[PDB]
Order: sequence, then structure tokens, then C-alpha cells
Amino acid sequence: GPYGHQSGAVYVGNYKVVNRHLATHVDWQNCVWEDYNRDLLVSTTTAHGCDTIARCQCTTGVYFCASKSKHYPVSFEGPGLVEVQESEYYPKRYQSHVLLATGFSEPGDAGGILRCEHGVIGLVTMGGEGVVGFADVRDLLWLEDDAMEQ
Ligand SMILES: [Zn+2]
Repeated sequence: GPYGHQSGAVYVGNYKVVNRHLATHVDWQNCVWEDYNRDLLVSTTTAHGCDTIARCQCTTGVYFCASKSKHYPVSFEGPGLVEVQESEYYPKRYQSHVLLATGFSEPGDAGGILRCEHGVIGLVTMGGEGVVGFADVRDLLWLEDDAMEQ
């Protein structure tokens, strides 16, 4: 039957951070932290994760695309508060700690998680007419080892 695999979230050790609109009743049931402005929350799990978050701030990284189903290297900025337009299933609200990346085409809306050569940055937050909004996990790394530059 099935074949394609996907996580749609970031599993870190005994803490799993996923998008609020993507979290399940179980995520909130055992949720330790949750930032509305970041639309992200952290829940505890028994099974160790398989992802390593990067503690870097490189302006260049690679994001995953659902349409392309491939990894896309793109440069982005880490704007604090970004007003997300009412799209998909979210109302025009303010989001904190979101990184945006302007692609070079029309496609590119959602995907998975934004990872850098050092580690994991964040998950797909909101998107624009040609930009990629990602919720950085650099504001709540308390989950596992962090990536450094030294
Ligand atoms: Zn990096």
C-alpha cells in the first residue's frame, strides 16, 4: 500500500517539537512547552528522536518541499515577529521567531523541517507569495545536544 515516508516535525531526544496546527491531542496531553506566537510546542516521548537541532544562525540552509518532494537550498533571514497572512487554515496573525526564504519560482508552500549543514533549524510555519516561513527551534533547544561552529 503506502511507501512514501514523512515526519512533518522535529523529534529531539525525549522532547518532540511540532507545529501547533500539526500537534495532536497526545502532544498537548504530555506537552511541556508551547509558544502561540511560534505556533510550536514541545511534548515528551519514550522513544529517542532521530534529529539534531543546529545552534547556528547561518543565513543559508536547505528546506524540504512537498510539491518538489526534494530538498531546496535557500537563503533566509530570522525575523522576530512576522505577520502571517490568512492562508491554508490560519488567520492573519502575528508569529514570533520565524525565518523566511524567498525562492526563485512560484511553487513552494509547505514541506517538512528546515535543516542546516550544522543541524535542524525549524519547521514549516507560514508561507507567502514566494517566501518560506519557518519556525526556528533555536529558542528552545532544551531537548538534546546542540550544534556549534567551534
Ligand atoms: Zn548552519
